[PDB]
Amino acid sequence: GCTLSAEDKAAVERSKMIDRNLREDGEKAAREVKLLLLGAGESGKSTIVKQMKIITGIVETHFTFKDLHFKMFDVGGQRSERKKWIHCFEGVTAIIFCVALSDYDLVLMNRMHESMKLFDSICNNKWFTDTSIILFLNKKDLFEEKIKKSPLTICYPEYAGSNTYEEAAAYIQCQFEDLNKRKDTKEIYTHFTCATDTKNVQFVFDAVTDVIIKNNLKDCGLF
Amino acid sequence: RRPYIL
Amino acid sequence: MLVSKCCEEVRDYVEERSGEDPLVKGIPEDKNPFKELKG
Amino acid sequence: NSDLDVNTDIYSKVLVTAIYLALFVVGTVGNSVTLFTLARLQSTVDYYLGSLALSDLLILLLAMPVELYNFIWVHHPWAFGDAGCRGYYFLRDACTYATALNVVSLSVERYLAICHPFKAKTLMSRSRTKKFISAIWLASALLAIPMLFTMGLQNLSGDGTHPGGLVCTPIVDTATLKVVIQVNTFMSFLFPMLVASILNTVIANKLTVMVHQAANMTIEPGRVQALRRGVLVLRAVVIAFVVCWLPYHVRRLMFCYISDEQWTTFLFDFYHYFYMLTNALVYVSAAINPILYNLVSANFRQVFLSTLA
Amino acid sequence: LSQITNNIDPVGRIQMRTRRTLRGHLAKIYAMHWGTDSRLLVSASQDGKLIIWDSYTTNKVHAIPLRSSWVMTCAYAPSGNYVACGGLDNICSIYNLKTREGNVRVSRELAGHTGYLSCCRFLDDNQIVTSSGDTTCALWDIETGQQTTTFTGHTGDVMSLSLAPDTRLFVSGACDASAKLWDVREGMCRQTFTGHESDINAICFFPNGNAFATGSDDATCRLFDLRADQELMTYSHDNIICGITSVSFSKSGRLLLAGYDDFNCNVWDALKADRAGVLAGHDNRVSCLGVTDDGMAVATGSWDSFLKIWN
Repeated sequence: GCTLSAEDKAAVERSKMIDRNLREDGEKAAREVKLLLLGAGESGKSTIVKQMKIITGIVETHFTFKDLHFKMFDVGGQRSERKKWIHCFEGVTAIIFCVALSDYDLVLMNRMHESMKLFDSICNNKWFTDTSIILFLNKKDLFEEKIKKSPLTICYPEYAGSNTYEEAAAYIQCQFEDLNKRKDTKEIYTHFTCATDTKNVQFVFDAVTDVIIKNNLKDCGLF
Repeated sequence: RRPYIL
Repeated sequence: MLVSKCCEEVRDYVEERSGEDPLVKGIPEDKNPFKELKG
Repeated sequence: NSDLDVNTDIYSKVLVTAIYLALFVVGTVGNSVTLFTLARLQSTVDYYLGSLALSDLLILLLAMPVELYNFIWVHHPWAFGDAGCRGYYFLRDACTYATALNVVSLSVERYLAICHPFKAKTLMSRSRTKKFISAIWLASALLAIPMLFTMGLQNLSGDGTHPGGLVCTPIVDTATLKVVIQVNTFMSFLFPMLVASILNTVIANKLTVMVHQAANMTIEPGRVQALRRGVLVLRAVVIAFVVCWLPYHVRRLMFCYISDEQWTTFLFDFYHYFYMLTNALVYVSAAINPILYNLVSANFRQVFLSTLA
Repeated sequence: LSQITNNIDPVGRIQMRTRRTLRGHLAKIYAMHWGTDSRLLVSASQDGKLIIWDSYTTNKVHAIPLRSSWVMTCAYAPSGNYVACGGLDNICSIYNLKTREGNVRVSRELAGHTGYLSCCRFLDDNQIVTSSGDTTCALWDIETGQQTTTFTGHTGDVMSLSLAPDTRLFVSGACDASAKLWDVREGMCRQTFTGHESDINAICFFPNGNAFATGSDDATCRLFDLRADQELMTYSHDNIICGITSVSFSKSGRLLLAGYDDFNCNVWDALKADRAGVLAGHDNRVSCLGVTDDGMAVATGSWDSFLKIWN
């Protein structure tokens, strides 16, 4: 240490100052919990995000829940090549893949098959191998009345079960969860709701717990 | 006859 | 536009400039500003 | 003339020192490769792993060859000197305290990382974690300074003048010796024992009620099966800690608790053979902390055969 | 090119030592830009910060915190007064450096796009070209805030962009397997160079500003020439299948660089296409690598928060 005319030191001390603030934000860079969103259809994503916030590109959402601070990225507003910018979202802790339920019969090609292909290309991507996927199936009452009017065999030719609510819901849930080609590392969680049922938001917390805990089990020396 | 090594 | 002529132009330009290049030639570590600076 | 020389025969002696030498070579090579590997994001557990590995490497490489050099073959006329013996038992007590506190704080970090994980995201940070590593090293040094305050040299010949009758022994009286080694056994065994066992049972309980109850598919019982292999790597560490650092501390406190009225010649011989057994178990722990971290997880197995070959 | 010029000698293996290791970032270093005084390099990471480094003495002169942590580019002003950074929040924020107040504050939070901002450079201290996610290159004035000329013409997404050194014209590389040579004044395409199988993840301009190399994802750098409108040199070889993520020429044009997804930078002789050097310091994707304008150093930022400066 030759102190170099008493200004370079200042510059060096400047860097130490930088380091301090930098490291502090790095601490909060661990503290906040990330959550990508992706919906092929409209899916009630506005309904979901107004359900979360109560308690033209990236629409960040800094909602807090149960004393703990989150993030949430309403990404689907902007339209570009999904392949290029998705590795920017590497290291998110839980994808929230909201899917509409009543899109099983709108035809451009069925739209539910387009959501199936989107879930295929998001659940079998090399960047989200270690990150789970929460799966919201929205507008269930609209699906109730539309399955009371029209059958589900228009959507799937290879389905011949009962035309009830719960068997159709379990079949479409196991239809989505079958797309997991990497079952060992990630795990698609599931939920059903309509534009009500404020146990939605805490469920994300539940799922975030069931994706933080398991993730720590893959680095904390165990397993 | 007490041991000395600890 | 006669691709051979322009790649020959690229070649004679880079052969004109490859002498005093501070990266492909190397450094004598005193004219280098990037000495390891133990301190 | 050389009294206080115990008649320990050479066949059991060479068996014990062969066990010692094999333990030493596999332990120092394992701690070397895992220290270089961890010297090669929420990485707040690698520092505890490397600190326990460095503590085991330190206790092995500092005690064990000097231990065979002047504790099993070369008896009571020693050759390391006054500062040699005092600093040697300082490093031994410091490394025992460091391994105990490393087990404590690694189990605490695991408990915060599983059973209260948002408090681990809030509380635990890489900077703080390095602060805690320096804190447990300084706690080991500050709790090993009474080992500097209690050791010494003492001649026990026919007149206490012969240079073939001086030993390097605790030179304090019996009561203060009791107190220092009783608080040694109390903290550096029992509070690690209850803390590591309680938190590892709670973590294994939370994992078993996370995979059995599952609050979803278990994934054809593959990843949760290797999570029960993680239950094995939890329970194996805690049982290895108690079954290795139990009899050493029992031997320390049976050195304290007997005041020559319960010693006989055979119990003197049994004490010395038990000392070889307990320090064998201490070097067992020093070898199989990185062996338990290496062999049972096949990814460590592959990457450490890639480091070796 | 290389079939014609193989009469000359090769420069052999170039050994580049890790002269500096600019630690400090907390996430992936996505893009960096050298200054014009060869000393201050700005680099932006996806944890929020962009750091202006003193490269000569390993010092963090500035650490600018963004409103949006998603950043995907940077550019250092030729006059050193400004620093641009755009990204997924579609707002290519222009920050100030030579401020009278003392700290750094945003000069202008420019907008006007409906796609993510891929790669921005500075024409002068008052004009910035940015390439975007809504498939349109854009040339902006910082003062009024309005797009002077928004270059439409790309059908697919456009991922990078690089200036000719005479600040008169530039080249934008897009995911349509084609790099388009734009122009500042006329506002329209001059040439559209194709010849790629797949997309173009980064691009750069050779010193003369008569050539540029495209960095694809099929590991095939392709030196193009402007006037001929054809591919000139196909820098490619087997055992490299990963994606190119930045290109950088040298001051003499002899020594091209590349940064792969193969976790190691590859240093290519521009005349013989041999892998004349390997810079394997990192352990993750080499996102960005730059050569300073005097040609002295090489700096490289990769997805492990490490900026290694190799001479």
